[PDB]
Amino acid sequence: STPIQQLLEHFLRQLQRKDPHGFFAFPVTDAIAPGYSMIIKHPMDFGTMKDKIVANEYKSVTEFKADFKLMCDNAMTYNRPDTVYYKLAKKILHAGFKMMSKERLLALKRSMS
Ligand SMILES: COc1ccc(Br)cc1-c1nc(N)nc2[nH]cnc12
Ligand SMILES: [Br-]
Repeated sequence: STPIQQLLEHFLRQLQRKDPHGFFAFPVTDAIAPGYSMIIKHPMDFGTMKDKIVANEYKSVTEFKADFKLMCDNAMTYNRPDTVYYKLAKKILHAGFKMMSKERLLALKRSMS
């Protein structure tokens, strides 16, 4: 794997630690979540992201972070705010936005000098 793949794997591992029950580990099915495919146009989950890293499909942290954002946004769209899934998505979203912030990335870049 390349350094960018390893960095994204790092971020993904840290984010998945925030989902110990594995609700974001694989695609949400309509059996699990009635009507989901009628509401959510562009599904995403951590497993799909892992596959995209392995398939070398992300060129940048920006592209990875967009998939991560989509995953949380989907959960916060389908599910109401009082639900397990909405609250967990929000928790993960905030963790990821901090982890992959411009300031965090600048700190990493400084150390790569
Ligand atoms: C794969 O998802 C699940 C797995 C097991 C169980 Br029980 C629930 C979900 C799930 N349910 C809903 N309503 N919204 C989600 N957003 C992300 N996960 C989910
Ligand atoms: Br719930």
